[PDB]
Amino acid sequence: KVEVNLAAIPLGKNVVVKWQGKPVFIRHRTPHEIQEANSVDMSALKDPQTDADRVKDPQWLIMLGICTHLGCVPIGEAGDFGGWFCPCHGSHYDISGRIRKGPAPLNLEIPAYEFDGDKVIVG
Amino acid sequence: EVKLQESGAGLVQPSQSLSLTCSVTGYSITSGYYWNWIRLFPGNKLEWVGYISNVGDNNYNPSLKDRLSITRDTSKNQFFLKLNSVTTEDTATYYCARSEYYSVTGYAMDYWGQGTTVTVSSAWRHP
Amino acid sequence: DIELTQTPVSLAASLGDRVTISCRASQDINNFLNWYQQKPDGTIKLLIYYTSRLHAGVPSRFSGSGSGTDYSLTISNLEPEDIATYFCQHHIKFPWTFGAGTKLEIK
Ligand code: FES
Repeated sequence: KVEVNLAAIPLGKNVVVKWQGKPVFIRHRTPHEIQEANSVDMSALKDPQTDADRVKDPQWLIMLGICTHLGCVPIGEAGDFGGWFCPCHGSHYDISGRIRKGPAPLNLEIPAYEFDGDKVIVG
Repeated sequence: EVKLQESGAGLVQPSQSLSLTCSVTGYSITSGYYWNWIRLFPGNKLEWVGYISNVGDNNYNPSLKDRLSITRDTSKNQFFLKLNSVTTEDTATYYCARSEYYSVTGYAMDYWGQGTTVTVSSAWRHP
Repeated sequence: DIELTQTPVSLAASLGDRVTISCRASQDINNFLNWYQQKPDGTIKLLIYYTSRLHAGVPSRFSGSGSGTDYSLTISNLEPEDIATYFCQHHIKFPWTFGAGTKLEIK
């Protein structure tokens, strides 16, 4: 059960923290990214999910940084969709962490988490 | 980018039905959030009329609930407002807008239509 | 039904200085308070949601504070197109209700 201090994370920055040996991605999204995420049509997604189905507070993107293809850790702020790129076999994820191109069949998984003031508790 | 284009009769006679269409491009109605209708009275007092979800569920303001009917057409990607038995009361500029919903921050109307000004006049107008 | 009261009602200012509008509701709303900007030309935009969160495109000079039943909307400088009518709604329960409005004029 990991506790992350959200107050420590700057504006448009990515933070990676360990939880059960798996990397947890946390991005403090910018207003523009939040719009980019919630303005995508389901027809363009192989794994249809709204940004709201994936985040509780639009400011905090919290997901397991495990590529759904074969398990590599996607690289932040890379790719053709403004999100993450998996160097292993070329999977591109958007700003909501959804699969947009590549062999990966699913969006980055969202672990269970609850907020508590300036800190979130992943687990 | 999402765009909302409004169209319809900019003038109806009292006792009749006002019908406004809200065309959406760049995002499907069935894809997600909430699709609302609101009106702006000349006395500058915005009023929430109601909505239709991506599923097709309605939610109307109790003030007008018994008169209006907000339907949609997935094929053409546009939702409509139908306010029955209008009165000089219903004279306002109507707006259609999308509202997102996040379990923490709640609702928020992020995409607004151009705004269609309707007048409930007894006058004659060329259809 | 809840109702907001936007005060000051249609107050003007100079060509570049701070201004504080408010919104008090009859009942208690958590922080579910949004703010809209209605341009003179009829174009309405979202400016602030959840009492303090900025929307995409709105300049940094816009703030947003308050809680319980009292709220705010501060500005750094009206330079040069901050002239419009500002509204405010709540969404803790249906139906949503807006404020009386607040016109912003330049002397
Ligand atoms: S593991 Fe990421 S693309 Fe194969």
